[PDB]
Amino acid sequence: KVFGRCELAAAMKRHGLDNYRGYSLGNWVCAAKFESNFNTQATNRNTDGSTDYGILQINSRWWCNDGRTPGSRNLCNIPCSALLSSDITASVNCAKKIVSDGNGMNAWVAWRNRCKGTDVQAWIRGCRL
Ligand SMILES: [Cl-]
Ligand SMILES: [Cl-]
Ligand SMILES: [Cl-]
Ligand SMILES: [Cl-]
Ligand SMILES: [Cl-]
Ligand SMILES: [Cl-]
Ligand SMILES: [Cl-]
Ligand SMILES: [Cl-]
Ligand SMILES: [Cl-]
Ligand SMILES: [Cl-]
Ligand code: NA
Repeated sequence: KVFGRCELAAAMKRHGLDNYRGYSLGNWVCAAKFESNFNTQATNRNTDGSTDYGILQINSRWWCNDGRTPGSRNLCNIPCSALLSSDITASVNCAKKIVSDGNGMNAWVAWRNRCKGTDVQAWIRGCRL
């Protein structure tokens, strides 16, 4: 599924990401934009051989099992394919674990390089939330 911007904002709010660990909703929308272009089916291979999955590009090195990432953990205890669903529940629940792991949203490279330090409220402007 390719989400609309406000559609995704509302789904993320319903799932409790607004101000989760202090990160306002616009941070999460901004991250999703630059990670996946709001597309739940997005996949991208990393240099290390791991793959990133879904709307928040969650990595198979640490977080999900894709059967082809040696020496990898599965700390969200999920198959990586579950992160491609039109239902973002698995992605959100796994993201809550990631952001709680010590480095906040710096775990998402695109957030650090494209969203951090910017006016992230712009990403939810206009949305009925
Ligand atoms: Cl929308
Ligand atoms: Cl957009
Ligand atoms: Cl914030
Ligand atoms: Cl915001
Ligand atoms: Cl497997
Ligand atoms: Cl694996
Ligand atoms: Cl393969
Ligand atoms: Cl694991
Ligand atoms: Cl959902
Ligand atoms: Cl933090
Ligand atoms: Na893994």
